[PDB]
Amino acid sequence: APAVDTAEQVYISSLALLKMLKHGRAGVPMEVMGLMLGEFVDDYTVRVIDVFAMPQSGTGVSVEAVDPVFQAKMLDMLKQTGRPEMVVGWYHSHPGFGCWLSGVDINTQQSFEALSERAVAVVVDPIQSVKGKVVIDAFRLINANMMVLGHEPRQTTSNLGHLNKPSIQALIHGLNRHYYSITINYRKNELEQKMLLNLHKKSWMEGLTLQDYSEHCKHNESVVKEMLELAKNYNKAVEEEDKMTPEQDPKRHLEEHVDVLMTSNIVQCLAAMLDTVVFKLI
Amino acid sequence: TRPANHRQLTFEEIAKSAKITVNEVELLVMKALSVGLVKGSIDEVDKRVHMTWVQPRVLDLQQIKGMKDRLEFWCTDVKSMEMLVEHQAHDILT
Amino acid sequence: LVSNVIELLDVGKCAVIKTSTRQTYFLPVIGLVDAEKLKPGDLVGVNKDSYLILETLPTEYDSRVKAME
Amino acid sequence: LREELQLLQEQGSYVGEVVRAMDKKKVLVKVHPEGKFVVDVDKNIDINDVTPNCRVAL
Amino acid sequence: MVLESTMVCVDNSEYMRNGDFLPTRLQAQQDAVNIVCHSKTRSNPENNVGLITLANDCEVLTTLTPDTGRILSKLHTVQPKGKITFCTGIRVAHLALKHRQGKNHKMRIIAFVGSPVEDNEKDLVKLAKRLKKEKVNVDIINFGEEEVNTEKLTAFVNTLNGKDGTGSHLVTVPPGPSLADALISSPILAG
Amino acid sequence: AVQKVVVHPLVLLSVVDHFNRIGKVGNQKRVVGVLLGSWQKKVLDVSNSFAVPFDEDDKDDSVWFLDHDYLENMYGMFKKVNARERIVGWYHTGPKLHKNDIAINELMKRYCPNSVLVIIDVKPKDLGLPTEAYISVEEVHDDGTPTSKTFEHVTSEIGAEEAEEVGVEHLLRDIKDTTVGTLSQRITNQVHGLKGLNSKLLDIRSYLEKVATGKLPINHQIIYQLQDVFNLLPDVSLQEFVKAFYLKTNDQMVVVYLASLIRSVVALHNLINNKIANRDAEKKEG
Amino acid sequence: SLGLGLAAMGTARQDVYDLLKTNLYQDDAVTGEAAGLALGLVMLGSKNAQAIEDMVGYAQETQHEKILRGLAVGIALVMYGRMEEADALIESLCRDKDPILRRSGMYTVAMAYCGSGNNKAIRRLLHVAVSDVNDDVRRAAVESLGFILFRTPEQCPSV
Amino acid sequence: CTKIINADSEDPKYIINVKQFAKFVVDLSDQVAPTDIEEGMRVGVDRN
Amino acid sequence: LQSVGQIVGEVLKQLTEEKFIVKATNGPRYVVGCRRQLDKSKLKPGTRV
Amino acid sequence: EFLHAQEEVKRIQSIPLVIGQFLEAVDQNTAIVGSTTGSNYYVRILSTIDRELLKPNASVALHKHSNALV
Ligand SMILES: [Zn+2]
Repeated sequence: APAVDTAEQVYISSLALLKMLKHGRAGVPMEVMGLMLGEFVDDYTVRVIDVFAMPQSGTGVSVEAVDPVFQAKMLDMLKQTGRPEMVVGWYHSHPGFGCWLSGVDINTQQSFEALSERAVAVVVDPIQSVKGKVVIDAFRLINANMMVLGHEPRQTTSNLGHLNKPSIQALIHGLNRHYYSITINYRKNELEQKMLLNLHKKSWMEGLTLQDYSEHCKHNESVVKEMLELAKNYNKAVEEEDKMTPEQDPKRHLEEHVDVLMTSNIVQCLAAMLDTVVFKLI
Repeated sequence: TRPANHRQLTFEEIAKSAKITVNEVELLVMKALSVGLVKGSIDEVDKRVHMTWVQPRVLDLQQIKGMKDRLEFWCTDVKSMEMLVEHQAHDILT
Repeated sequence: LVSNVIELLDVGKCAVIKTSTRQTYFLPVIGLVDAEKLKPGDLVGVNKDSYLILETLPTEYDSRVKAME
Repeated sequence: LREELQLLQEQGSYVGEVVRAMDKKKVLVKVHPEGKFVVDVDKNIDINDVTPNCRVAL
Repeated sequence: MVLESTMVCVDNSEYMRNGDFLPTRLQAQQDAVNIVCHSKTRSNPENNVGLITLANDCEVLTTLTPDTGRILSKLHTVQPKGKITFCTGIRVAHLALKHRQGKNHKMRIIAFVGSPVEDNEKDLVKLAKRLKKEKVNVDIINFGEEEVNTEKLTAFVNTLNGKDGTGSHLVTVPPGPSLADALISSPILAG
Repeated sequence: AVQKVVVHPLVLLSVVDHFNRIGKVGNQKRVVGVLLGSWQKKVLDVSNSFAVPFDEDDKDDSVWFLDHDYLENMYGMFKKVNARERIVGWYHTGPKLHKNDIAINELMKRYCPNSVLVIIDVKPKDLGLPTEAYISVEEVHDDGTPTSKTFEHVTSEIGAEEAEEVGVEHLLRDIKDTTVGTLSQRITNQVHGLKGLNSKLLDIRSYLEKVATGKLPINHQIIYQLQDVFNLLPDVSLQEFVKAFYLKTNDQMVVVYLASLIRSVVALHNLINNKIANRDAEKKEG
Repeated sequence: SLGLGLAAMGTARQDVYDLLKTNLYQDDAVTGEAAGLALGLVMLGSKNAQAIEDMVGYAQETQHEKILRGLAVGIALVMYGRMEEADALIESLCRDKDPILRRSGMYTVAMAYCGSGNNKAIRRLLHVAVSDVNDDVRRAAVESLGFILFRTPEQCPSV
Repeated sequence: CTKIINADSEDPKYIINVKQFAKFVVDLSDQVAPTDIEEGMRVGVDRN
Repeated sequence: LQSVGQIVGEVLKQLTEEKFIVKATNGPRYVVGCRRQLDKSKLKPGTRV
Repeated sequence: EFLHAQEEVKRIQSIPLVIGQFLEAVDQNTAIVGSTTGSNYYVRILSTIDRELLKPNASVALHKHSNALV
């Protein structure tokens, strides 16, 4: 009997992640859900090419919350657009609950896996995904028969599935007992990276725009006053050092103050001088 | 005519050119500022006028070529200083 | 979820409510009900998740007014 | 810095007063205000050191 | 019978301003597309119908859709304040026919021209060739102006029906009685 | 109308996905869709978009297809998903505007009166051109010129809200970023600014070449804005600006003496401590 | 395929190469690892332009990651012990966008310069190991130092 | 359970008090009939 | 329907230009920020928010 | 990478944070905080915090989702 490998990965597309995050935040504090489009490239790869949201329903996030008519028209009409991808799986946002499946979630996932054996049930936490960490996990299931007979839910052939550790929260809510966490990998090609880099690419202008000279002088005065006080603290600490065998330092704070003054002042001088040269009447 | 090399124009220039008395250069400058064509200022002490004006004109294709050459000069100055800073900072640019 | 409407504030009316989960809540828009009678104390059924007034329900009792039949 | 960052993402542990170590594996502990639970003790902590009315972290 | 996506080319030009049919040539086109789309939809329930304007631009107000009520309502308030252009209209019809939803649907459009087309025979014949390469089978019906079935139109027919090809019938409508029976006797039996 | 148009780093990815999914076989090189978003009589932000089936033919650039009931249906579906975004404008790749842009804008002005073209540049991402957003205006060409439409440029920004910008960061987190500005990164920024200035210079020079020889018509407002900009250049002469030596040397006070001498003293202090520490380590060892 | 490659290791026979290329072109993940490894083994140290071109092209064309790993190790083994002859491929795989191909480049650096102690190869490996953005490529680059420096093991812990 | 909200089979909701937790207006399950529910009695209610 | 309701509380202190100590009614206290377009000069201590 | 890690540590000090009372210190890096939400937690002290100002019943701000003494 074939068993899904522990090296199986869910290649979440970049825009798939973006849409999931935006829709999850929009639904806060309610729970949202949507369908995940892509293709099962092989037994060790699930490529979530795209995702489309689903209308918020009074049921919540269940298998009655998937509108068959809405699902249909969206599927045929996206196929017309140029996205003829089979529905890979579904997603729903647990706002602040962490990533796991509640009993209704496993019920809906069973409904989904009735359609196809390979079908994931990724979830995302829209509020715990603060700047930096993104709290998203992908679980498929554990069939009861495989577990009760004692066989491990997934065969192992590599360390890929053991690189990351399952969390206590998910573990208590049935992880590794009713469903397994599938490692999530983000397909991000160079083009999308370069385009995303424009979000904080400032301009060709601020590289030549001088900071306000009055504000520059006030910042410099404040920093040199702080350097005063830090230097007095340094002198007192060093005077103590002599009456001290090996047994906040004014020195470090002084050092990063020096570094900030360095960068700000040198940049201002150099920028002003380039502005003198290139921005010339001639 | 004078490409800001010597902006300060003595009242003799405006008097002979505009065929006016030096008593009236100030008046016509004030009128031109009031209507909204020029935004300069007058120095009566040294008999000079400072001009920083924002009124353009049609530009006489030969003048298009001349301004093209001026643009070329300033752009090659920009390029030269860009190579200079790049070469001097190649250690830091990485 | 039933909530005791503490008071109505003008902004065009916004209400602060004390839901039965000992929690106060400000509502920029007064749910899906009219907003004229809305006595400051009128018990309403506020939404369990989004906390807006879906409907008004008749007042329960006022201590002695039920202590007196 | 990275290890501190990792350890800062883990949830804080509730404190609780152990009523009594029921068994060499279970401990009756009261945690304010969720109530009284009978927790188990992990690999590191040895049961015999858990004395009644001492503060523990769950 | 056959699955198709109809792309009707309605003219609201100013050369449409003709009294060849009794009330109004434009209204003649309106009730003519009404009756022909009624016949086509009733012939095959799953067929698709659409609308194109040819006046001073190709407005595509209704594209290849099965519902007839909304295209019907688009016929009203058509505001005939333009100038006809047959070539770009048929080009837009062809590209819409390429962008149909169901692949099994055999391409089909209904074209009603009641204005003298101002063009050159060479572009017309090359366009007939281009539509022939894509196996797009049109029907064309001459309304309006007295130059009914002009040599341009006959060339279009005999080239699109290359050696009795697709079946762009040269059905002739008199500059007088463009009657509904005169507009249903030929097409509902054949094309 | 709108003094700024904000494009979230989601519609950008939507356009890239549409362009890829088409250009798998769709060598049209330009694809047109509808972009939604919260609509303000102030700065406009684009929060979402979808792709409509668009066809264009290279013949005369006047025969094209845009399934508008598809537009309405997808907008209804988005309303069901999120009624907050309303149809705002549209997008297409192929940075060179075609002839059907204005006609498509007129087509789409019915669903929203203030429709704005938002072009997305996909392949060319060299220096400073992530997008360009345009809006049609109702003026013939100028005070005394014949009729045209002349899409108007609007300043565009790439801005994200919370829970979308975090997805961008997680998609990022290569050797890139480093939001704090180190001296190295700031000098690199200055170099990039010089490069961008030079590129814009070459662009304007190229247009002036095209006009001077008569290949391109003289456009009067263009020439006027030229004369203004070369009038606006400053003068490093006029020795009152040159008295910026004052502030240059004032800066040299805080950079040259204070922080540099403090750094030198700190480094020496770190040195001597090691020299004692090494000496003490040696003594502990004869 | 694993058995064929390992038995015919380095023989550079053409019939086995063609059969295994057919199996690789059958485009399946489970057999793709074996196909790529077997191409690496059969044409081991051969420097053949045909095999390397076909394998790199397939690695740039396919979608299955297992095939990617197999082709990576295969590209590594095809250029075994070729020393500076492999610099073109090494650069071409270092500049590849796919991290798996960068790992293949690191493995090729290891195999081509196995035991040479080439300072340029060590420099490239260390730069990649401290600079690359993919963890697997860093790991491969830093492990390749073992193959590079095995002939001088006493200098090896120092680095 | 508290006041029947004057149900009349079109307002089957009742305000119910789950001890120190909040109070909720809730509709019946299909397995129970309104004749079996009146004010003031203890009733078992689901979580969902 | 698109609205979500809001907590209420009293501002306790102005830690800095942006960070405010705010105590929710019959609940915990937090340090919170303020909306971008708001009259910070109006947010005195004790102001119900 | 050090600059990036410092940025992450600084960002973990963002808002909103729940107020709590620093009950007692346990280790050099962990402490027991009584959160104003009415519960007591055994949480982790941020390294950058000056230990000397960490006095009993000193009001401390805790991370919203981890209660770490931020
Ligand atoms: Zn769930």
